[PDB]
Amino acid sequence: MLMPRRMKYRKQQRGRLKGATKGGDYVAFGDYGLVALEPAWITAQQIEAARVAMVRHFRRGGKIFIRIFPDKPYTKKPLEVRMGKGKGNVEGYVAVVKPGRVMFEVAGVTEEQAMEALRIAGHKLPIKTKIVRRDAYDEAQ
Amino acid sequence: STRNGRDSQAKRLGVKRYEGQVVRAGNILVRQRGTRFKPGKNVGMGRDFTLFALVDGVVEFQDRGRLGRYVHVRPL
Amino acid sequence: PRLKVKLVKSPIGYPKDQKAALKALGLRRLQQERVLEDTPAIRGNVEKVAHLVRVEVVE
Amino acid sequence: IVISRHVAIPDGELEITAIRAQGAGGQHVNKTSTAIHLRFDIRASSLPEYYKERLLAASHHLISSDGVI
Amino acid sequence: MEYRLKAYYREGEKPSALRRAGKLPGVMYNRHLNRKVYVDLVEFDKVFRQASIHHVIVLELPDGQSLPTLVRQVNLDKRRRRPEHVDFFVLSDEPVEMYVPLRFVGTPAGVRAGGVLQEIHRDILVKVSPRNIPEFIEVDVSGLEIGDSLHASDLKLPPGVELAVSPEETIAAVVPPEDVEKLAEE
Amino acid sequence: RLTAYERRKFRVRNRIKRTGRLRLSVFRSLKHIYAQIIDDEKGVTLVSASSLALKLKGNKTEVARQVGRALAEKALALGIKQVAFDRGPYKYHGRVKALAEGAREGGLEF
RNA sequence: CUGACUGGGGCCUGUAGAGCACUGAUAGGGCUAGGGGGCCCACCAGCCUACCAAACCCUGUCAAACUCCGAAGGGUCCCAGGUGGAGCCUGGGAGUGAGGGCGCGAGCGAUAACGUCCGCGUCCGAGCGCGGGAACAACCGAGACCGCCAGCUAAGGCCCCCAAGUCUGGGCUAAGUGGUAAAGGAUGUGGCGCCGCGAAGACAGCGGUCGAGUGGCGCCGCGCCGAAAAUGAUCGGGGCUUAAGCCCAGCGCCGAAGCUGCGGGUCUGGG
RNA sequence: CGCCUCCUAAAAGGUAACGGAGGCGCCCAAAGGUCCCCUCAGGCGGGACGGAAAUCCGCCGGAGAGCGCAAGGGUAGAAGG
RNA sequence: CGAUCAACGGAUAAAAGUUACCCCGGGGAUAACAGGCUGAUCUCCCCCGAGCGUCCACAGCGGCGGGGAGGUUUGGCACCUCGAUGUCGGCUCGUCGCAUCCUGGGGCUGAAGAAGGUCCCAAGGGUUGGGCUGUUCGCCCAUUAAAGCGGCACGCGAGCUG
RNA sequence: UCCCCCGUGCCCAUAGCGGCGUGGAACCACCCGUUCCCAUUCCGAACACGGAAGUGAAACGCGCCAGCGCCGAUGGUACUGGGCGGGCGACCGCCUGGGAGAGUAGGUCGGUGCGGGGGA
Ligand SMILES: [Mg+2]
Ligand SMILES: [Mg+2]
Ligand SMILES: [Mg+2]
Ligand SMILES: [Mg+2]
Ligand SMILES: [Mg+2]
Ligand SMILES: [Mg+2]
Ligand SMILES: [Mg+2]
Ligand SMILES: [Mg+2]
Ligand SMILES: [Mg+2]
Ligand SMILES: [Mg+2]
Ligand SMILES: [Mg+2]
Ligand SMILES: [Mg+2]
Ligand SMILES: [Mg+2]
Ligand SMILES: [Mg+2]
Ligand SMILES: [Mg+2]
Ligand SMILES: [Mg+2]
Ligand SMILES: [Mg+2]
Ligand SMILES: [Mg+2]
Ligand SMILES: [Mg+2]
Ligand SMILES: [Mg+2]
Ligand SMILES: [Mg+2]
Ligand SMILES: [Mg+2]
Ligand SMILES: [Mg+2]
Ligand SMILES: [Mg+2]
Ligand SMILES: [Mg+2]
Ligand SMILES: [Mg+2]
Ligand SMILES: [Mg+2]
Ligand SMILES: [Mg+2]
Ligand SMILES: [Mg+2]
Ligand SMILES: [Mg+2]
Ligand SMILES: [Mg+2]
Ligand SMILES: [Mg+2]
Ligand SMILES: [Mg+2]
Ligand SMILES: [Mg+2]
Ligand SMILES: [Mg+2]
Ligand SMILES: [Mg+2]
Ligand SMILES: [Mg+2]
Ligand SMILES: [Mg+2]
Ligand SMILES: [Mg+2]
Ligand SMILES: [Mg+2]
Ligand SMILES: [Mg+2]
Ligand SMILES: [Mg+2]
Ligand SMILES: [Mg+2]
Ligand SMILES: [Mg+2]
Ligand SMILES: [Mg+2]
Ligand SMILES: [Mg+2]
Ligand SMILES: [Mg+2]
Ligand SMILES: [Mg+2]
Ligand SMILES: [Mg+2]
Ligand SMILES: [Mg+2]
Ligand SMILES: [Mg+2]
Ligand SMILES: [Mg+2]
Ligand SMILES: [Mg+2]
Ligand SMILES: [Mg+2]
Ligand SMILES: [Mg+2]
Ligand SMILES: [Mg+2]
Ligand SMILES: [Mg+2]
Ligand SMILES: [Mg+2]
Ligand SMILES: [Mg+2]
Ligand SMILES: [Mg+2]
Ligand SMILES: [Mg+2]
Ligand SMILES: [Mg+2]
Ligand SMILES: [Mg+2]
Ligand SMILES: [Mg+2]
Ligand SMILES: [Mg+2]
Ligand SMILES: [Mg+2]
Ligand SMILES: [Mg+2]
Ligand SMILES: [Mg+2]
Ligand SMILES: [Mg+2]
Ligand SMILES: [Mg+2]
Ligand SMILES: [Mg+2]
Ligand SMILES: [Mg+2]
Ligand SMILES: [Mg+2]
Ligand SMILES: [Mg+2]
Ligand SMILES: [Mg+2]
Ligand SMILES: [Mg+2]
Ligand SMILES: [Mg+2]
Ligand SMILES: [Mg+2]
Ligand SMILES: [Mg+2]
Ligand SMILES: [Mg+2]
Ligand SMILES: [Mg+2]
Ligand SMILES: [Mg+2]
Ligand SMILES: [Mg+2]
Ligand SMILES: [Mg+2]
Ligand SMILES: [Mg+2]
Ligand SMILES: [Mg+2]
Ligand SMILES: [Mg+2]
Ligand SMILES: [Mg+2]
Ligand SMILES: [Mg+2]
Ligand SMILES: [Mg+2]
Ligand SMILES: [Mg+2]
Ligand SMILES: [Mg+2]
Ligand SMILES: [Mg+2]
Ligand SMILES: [Mg+2]
Ligand SMILES: [Mg+2]
Ligand SMILES: [Mg+2]
Ligand SMILES: [Mg+2]
Ligand SMILES: [Mg+2]
Ligand SMILES: [Mg+2]
Ligand SMILES: [Mg+2]
Ligand SMILES: [Mg+2]
Ligand SMILES: [Mg+2]
Ligand SMILES: [Mg+2]
Ligand SMILES: [Mg+2]
Ligand SMILES: [Mg+2]
Ligand SMILES: [Mg+2]
Ligand SMILES: [Mg+2]
Ligand SMILES: [Mg+2]
Ligand SMILES: [Mg+2]
Ligand SMILES: [Mg+2]
Ligand SMILES: [Mg+2]
Ligand SMILES: [Mg+2]
Ligand SMILES: [Mg+2]
Ligand SMILES: [Mg+2]
Ligand SMILES: [Mg+2]
Ligand SMILES: [Mg+2]
Ligand SMILES: [Mg+2]
Ligand SMILES: [Mg+2]
Ligand SMILES: [Mg+2]
Ligand SMILES: [Mg+2]
Ligand SMILES: [Mg+2]
Ligand SMILES: [Mg+2]
Ligand SMILES: [Mg+2]
Ligand SMILES: [Mg+2]
Ligand SMILES: [Mg+2]
Ligand SMILES: [Mg+2]
Ligand SMILES: [Mg+2]
Ligand SMILES: [Mg+2]
Ligand SMILES: [Mg+2]
Ligand SMILES: [Mg+2]
Ligand SMILES: [Mg+2]
Ligand SMILES: [Mg+2]
Ligand SMILES: [Mg+2]
Ligand SMILES: [Mg+2]
Ligand SMILES: [Mg+2]
Ligand SMILES: [Mg+2]
Ligand SMILES: [Mg+2]
Ligand SMILES: [Mg+2]
Ligand SMILES: [Mg+2]
Ligand SMILES: [Mg+2]
Ligand SMILES: [Mg+2]
Ligand SMILES: [Mg+2]
Ligand SMILES: [Mg+2]
Ligand SMILES: [Mg+2]
Ligand SMILES: [Mg+2]
Ligand SMILES: [Mg+2]
Ligand SMILES: [Mg+2]
Ligand SMILES: [Mg+2]
Ligand SMILES: [Mg+2]
Ligand SMILES: [Mg+2]
Ligand SMILES: [Mg+2]
Ligand SMILES: [Mg+2]
Ligand SMILES: [Mg+2]
Ligand SMILES: [Mg+2]
Ligand SMILES: [Mg+2]
Ligand SMILES: [Mg+2]
Ligand SMILES: [Mg+2]
Ligand SMILES: [Mg+2]
Ligand SMILES: [Mg+2]
Ligand SMILES: [Mg+2]
Ligand SMILES: [Mg+2]
Ligand SMILES: [Mg+2]
Ligand SMILES: [Mg+2]
Ligand SMILES: [Mg+2]
Ligand SMILES: [Mg+2]
Ligand SMILES: [Mg+2]
Ligand SMILES: [Mg+2]
Ligand SMILES: [Mg+2]
Ligand SMILES: [Mg+2]
Ligand SMILES: [Mg+2]
Ligand SMILES: [Mg+2]
Ligand SMILES: [Mg+2]
Ligand SMILES: [Mg+2]
Ligand SMILES: [Mg+2]
Ligand SMILES: [Mg+2]
Ligand SMILES: [Mg+2]
Ligand SMILES: [Mg+2]
Ligand SMILES: [Mg+2]
Repeated sequence: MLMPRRMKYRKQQRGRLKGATKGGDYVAFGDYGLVALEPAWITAQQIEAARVAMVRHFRRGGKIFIRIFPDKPYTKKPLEVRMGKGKGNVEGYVAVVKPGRVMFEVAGVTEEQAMEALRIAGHKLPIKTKIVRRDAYDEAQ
Repeated sequence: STRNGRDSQAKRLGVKRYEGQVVRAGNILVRQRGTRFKPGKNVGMGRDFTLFALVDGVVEFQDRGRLGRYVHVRPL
Repeated sequence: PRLKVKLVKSPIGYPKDQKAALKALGLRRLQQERVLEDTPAIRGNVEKVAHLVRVEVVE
Repeated sequence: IVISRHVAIPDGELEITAIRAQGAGGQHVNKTSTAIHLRFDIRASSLPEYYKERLLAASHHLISSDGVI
Repeated sequence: MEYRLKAYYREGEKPSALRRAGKLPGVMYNRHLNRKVYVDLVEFDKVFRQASIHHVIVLELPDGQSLPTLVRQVNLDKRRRRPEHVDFFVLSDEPVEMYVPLRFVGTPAGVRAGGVLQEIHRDILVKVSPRNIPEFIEVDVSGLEIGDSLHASDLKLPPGVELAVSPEETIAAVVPPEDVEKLAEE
Repeated sequence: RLTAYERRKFRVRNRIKRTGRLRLSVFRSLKHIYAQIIDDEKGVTLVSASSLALKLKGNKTEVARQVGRALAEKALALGIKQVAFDRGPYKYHGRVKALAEGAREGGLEF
């Protein structure tokens, strides 16, 4: 419910998550944001569960920006098969998120509403998160 | 259940004598696919693009920028 | 000058090249002290094994 | 989960015991299999109640007395 | 206001060290000048949050010398989200490219319809002389409606203060709201 | 972008400098026709001759065989020997060819 | 004298990182082909769209099989140092061609396995010989020719079991935390920051009287819950609370088959 | 199950798995040697049939075309016509 | 010049099956049992609070998602055991866990009473007799305070059955 | 030695693109012709030959402008050879040596070798 509509390649290898985020570290759209404290794969079905929850908190709202998108294919061998005989099948897609990246922002809504919407949204994510405001530093990047 | 699994014998390409090295007429100095180095002074290219010393001397590499890189053998 | 290089910590479990350095220096036993010309080459090997050595300047 | 044709059935009120394998095949059938499924769907939970009632009074194997499916 | 900040020349000092002490290290420079400095962190900060890259900061150096400056870039640390290091640009008399804030005056009829105002620039790039640094530049967003937009071609301006950017650039928009009835569909 | 002229130029001069003789290079203008022996390893022109310079004459072509014979005479004296005929971007023809044949008579080797 | 290893010097290279100029991916906005829909209208075009949306632009991003860019390192050649159970050359004799753990870089797997498969490295293998780690092939220390009722160290230790400090100064912790775990939750407790409302006397109590401070956030430390498994318990044990715990900073000691002292043996080179 | 290309492969070379992706078992008497000439895709405007695209004209256009075939490397200062 | 000698360094010019009638040499270098490592799968428990519950998020519930525990399921691995670690189920005999079926004590209740629901504390004791099937399991009869779930080599064949 | 122009190289966009602006004495082009040499899958467009009315329109040479393009520090960071600590992990740090990329300041409308014709 977020995936590339086309890929050059169908499955791809796993890689590591060293370091903090290539960038994506400063706010840049809305007023408030959710930043990642820990590295993780974030599954589209999570990213969407997180989105949806806020939109529902707004009930008819401001804007919800989504700044990470799941372009990495997630593979799994079916159950009970042994080792080998190829690489499994793509069961999902994830977004790779190293620490300090801003995953979601909101605008168009009161400070008390972002503090919530971003908080509840946080819980659907599988990692630690900070809520943030626009700074001057985000404005100067 | 794999359509994959092939790959081909590896080709050992690249420069075989570096700048400053002493060669002998006939030495292969570069193994390449197409022209990553043009032959410069005293260096010929063979039907596969391999470059080789035409005379005994010393290799020198030259980077002509837009014109590409060249391998020369400065005779001794 | 000269360097006086004493081997204070065992190379066992360290890489072969650092073992080799220790040899180019000529230090074969723990605690052994060697008195060594201070050239750049000698200093290089003295620095390579620096975590196994105690150095001080001399003559 | 559990993917019945129109509504629901929800998200885990169903009971699947893995019991041992009857008949052919050795110690593995005697032992690691298992690999066999009894299930319990106790007829009053979830469901449209039109399925529940058309399900409850029907005479069928696979559908118990108190049944329970 | 005219914002003033102390500051001090550093040489060998490791920024790790400074940073540890509460001192955000930085450089200052322009065509005639380049010097390694630091400011105090918590002090620098006092200023910057009100100041930013919009208003002139005046560095007071120990030699007594006091130079007027604009902040060029703050290099952030991605992990902490804390300023790592600051570029101080010494203004002189010339004109200079820079970023001037926007007041978006008035309540769009795009909002009040239930919409939301996306400020796509909180500020604008501008060539201008340091005598001319406008405290801001206002925009009427009132006549803006859901779907509508504002391009900086239609930005007001003082004298002068020539724009530096394609007037085809887009400074504001009014987008429709997040909505729950949207959910079932999607 | 390059012009057919600029390429044909390169295309011939390239092949020429590949064989590494002395370069006899020939410019031919609407009025005049000029020639130089060049060593492009040292980046230097050795021996020079022209119509405009030898102030003559002339029938455009017949002028050439002269400025050809001209160059050899001088050239040969300074020790060349042999050399490679750069035809520039010009069909080997006369005036261009009529040089050449000019140089060749005077003893230039090619 | 060439060797590993090192110094300087030249060339080779496309990884880490980063980037988006190429290939693709890609959120939002702009601009704008083409669809879709509403309005007219069949006189054949014209308008509006909070619909779908190509190209392009701006902001913001992603990539093993993308790279405008790119290290640290690595490889090679020269000159130098390097006399080493180095090196090259010709021969004789082998054994091995089931490896294993740990580290780091990846693939596969489920960012599982005392999992598999490669790369660099190490140890075990063959160092189940010695000290530490309660015990324990490969973690820490160290390469055991022999003898000594001698000395100094290593890791680890110095309350007793058990050699050496119930050693000195500062701080935290009240859980026996230490002495096995996560999201999460909390007036546990301590240290630096930020503002608010306060004699314009809310700050709690039942715009009045009380007479002093209160209330909401930040960065950090240590603790609490969250915490259920099957013969009898337990941090190795006893036992420990301004510590025998944790953080910081010293001094001394103890501690191997390491190193020293003394004696001896054999190989080797040299007198 | 042999051969080729790319990745994995840790910036020399080499490097494994029933790891990720594709090709070959032909062909060309011109698709060969040499001499000589010439330069692409694409975009916008123009033009009987003539259209998104036949052929023609202009302007813009470094190479995104082409190079029998897979990929890669090379390449118009030609290896392309 | 004659090779899909393509199993492509190509055993012969010339070649397919079955063995539960089977045998020998070997291997725990390698499967089936059991254990071990793992915990995807399974069982349990929590986070969040959309949303049900006339009204009311939280009596009872818990969309989309998130964190864990256990080591009972099926698996993954192939580490001791192939110069033997007898395999299901019954019987007999137990013993342990607590994630409690009953009995004891409690909080909340959408708890009038009586009965229930849900959670907490608690393992001392208890936890029936039959019909069907080799069964474990399950279905059913009649009861019951209740007819608990697991561990012990899915406890127990030098204790029996078979 | 200096200015100009014509030939050739070297650097390899700081040299490009796009605006203006200048030069014809000389040189170069365009230009006049198509008999002759030589040519067009047709075309004297190009190649080519014989010229010398004209013109610097085109092209070329030399200048100015920073709109694009190209270049680009200092500082800081990322990453890291080597040496060390932390965590059950994914991963997190320290020391020493090396150290980017992007971004900022800024830079740029070329520099130069040899030879020729002219000029001072
Ligand atoms: Mg996952
Ligand atoms: Mg998934
Ligand atoms: Mg969370
Ligand atoms: Mg900005
Ligand atoms: Mg950016
Ligand atoms: Mg195939
Ligand atoms: Mg392979
Ligand atoms: Mg290969
Ligand atoms: Mg290979
Ligand atoms: Mg060679
Ligand atoms: Mg050849
Ligand atoms: Mg050089
Ligand atoms: Mg060690
Ligand atoms: Mg080490
Ligand atoms: Mg080395
Ligand atoms: Mg040395
Ligand atoms: Mg559910
Ligand atoms: Mg049967
Ligand atoms: Mg049978
Ligand atoms: Mg059978
Ligand atoms: Mg701060
Ligand atoms: Mg829209
Ligand atoms: Mg030597
Ligand atoms: Mg050597
Ligand atoms: Mg060296
Ligand atoms: Mg490159
Ligand atoms: Mg990377
Ligand atoms: Mg791109
Ligand atoms: Mg950009
Ligand atoms: Mg593309
Ligand atoms: Mg778009
Ligand atoms: Mg790659
Ligand atoms: Mg890699
Ligand atoms: Mg890459
Ligand atoms: Mg660069
Ligand atoms: Mg380098
Ligand atoms: Mg060699
Ligand atoms: Mg080197
Ligand atoms: Mg030597
Ligand atoms: Mg031999
Ligand atoms: Mg031998
Ligand atoms: Mg023998
Ligand atoms: Mg043998
Ligand atoms: Mg191996
Ligand atoms: Mg080995
Ligand atoms: Mg190993
Ligand atoms: Mg480590
Ligand atoms: Mg893993
Ligand atoms: Mg492992
Ligand atoms: Mg293993
Ligand atoms: Mg062995
Ligand atoms: Mg040992
Ligand atoms: Mg050894
Ligand atoms: Mg033992
Ligand atoms: Mg021990
Ligand atoms: Mg030991
Ligand atoms: Mg072990
Ligand atoms: Mg020994
Ligand atoms: Mg002592
Ligand atoms: Mg110690
Ligand atoms: Mg102590
Ligand atoms: Mg004692
Ligand atoms: Mg004391
Ligand atoms: Mg104390
Ligand atoms: Mg407790
Ligand atoms: Mg305890
Ligand atoms: Mg405890
Ligand atoms: Mg916690
Ligand atoms: Mg928390
Ligand atoms: Mg406190
Ligand atoms: Mg606290
Ligand atoms: Mg304070
Ligand atoms: Mg008060
Ligand atoms: Mg606890
Ligand atoms: Mg309990
Ligand atoms: Mg201490
Ligand atoms: Mg000894
Ligand atoms: Mg002795
Ligand atoms: Mg010996
Ligand atoms: Mg002798
Ligand atoms: Mg390689
Ligand atoms: Mg490598
Ligand atoms: Mg061909
Ligand atoms: Mg075209
Ligand atoms: Mg057209
Ligand atoms: Mg028309
Ligand atoms: Mg038409
Ligand atoms: Mg057409
Ligand atoms: Mg055309
Ligand atoms: Mg191409
Ligand atoms: Mg490539
Ligand atoms: Mg051709
Ligand atoms: Mg044959
Ligand atoms: Mg065959
Ligand atoms: Mg095949
Ligand atoms: Mg074979
Ligand atoms: Mg065969
Ligand atoms: Mg074979
Ligand atoms: Mg072979
Ligand atoms: Mg045969
Ligand atoms: Mg048979
Ligand atoms: Mg048999
Ligand atoms: Mg039979
Ligand atoms: Mg059989
Ligand atoms: Mg028989
Ligand atoms: Mg028989
Ligand atoms: Mg047998
Ligand atoms: Mg085997
Ligand atoms: Mg068993
Ligand atoms: Mg098993
Ligand atoms: Mg066993
Ligand atoms: Mg577990
Ligand atoms: Mg829990
Ligand atoms: Mg209620
Ligand atoms: Mg309701
Ligand atoms: Mg759930
Ligand atoms: Mg989980
Ligand atoms: Mg789970
Ligand atoms: Mg678990
Ligand atoms: Mg078990
Ligand atoms: Mg198992
Ligand atoms: Mg085994
Ligand atoms: Mg194995
Ligand atoms: Mg066995
Ligand atoms: Mg036995
Ligand atoms: Mg036995
Ligand atoms: Mg038996
Ligand atoms: Mg029975
Ligand atoms: Mg309990
Ligand atoms: Mg429960
Ligand atoms: Mg009770
Ligand atoms: Mg009572
Ligand atoms: Mg109750
Ligand atoms: Mg009520
Ligand atoms: Mg009652
Ligand atoms: Mg009990
Ligand atoms: Mg009991
Ligand atoms: Mg009981
Ligand atoms: Mg019963
Ligand atoms: Mg019974
Ligand atoms: Mg009967
Ligand atoms: Mg029966
Ligand atoms: Mg059954
Ligand atoms: Mg029962
Ligand atoms: Mg039992
Ligand atoms: Mg079992
Ligand atoms: Mg049993
Ligand atoms: Mg049982
Ligand atoms: Mg039995
Ligand atoms: Mg027995
Ligand atoms: Mg019988
Ligand atoms: Mg030159
Ligand atoms: Mg460039
Ligand atoms: Mg030039
Ligand atoms: Mg003019
Ligand atoms: Mg004139
Ligand atoms: Mg005139
Ligand atoms: Mg022309
Ligand atoms: Mg002009
Ligand atoms: Mg010209
Ligand atoms: Mg510019
Ligand atoms: Mg730059
Ligand atoms: Mg630096
Ligand atoms: Mg490092
Ligand atoms: Mg590091
Ligand atoms: Mg290294
Ligand atoms: Mg390292
Ligand atoms: Mg650990
Ligand atoms: Mg680090
Ligand atoms: Mg460093
Ligand atoms: Mg440094
Ligand atoms: Mg730097
Ligand atoms: Mg840079
Ligand atoms: Mg600039
Ligand atoms: Mg300029
Ligand atoms: Mg320029
Ligand atoms: Mg020039
Ligand atoms: Mg003159």
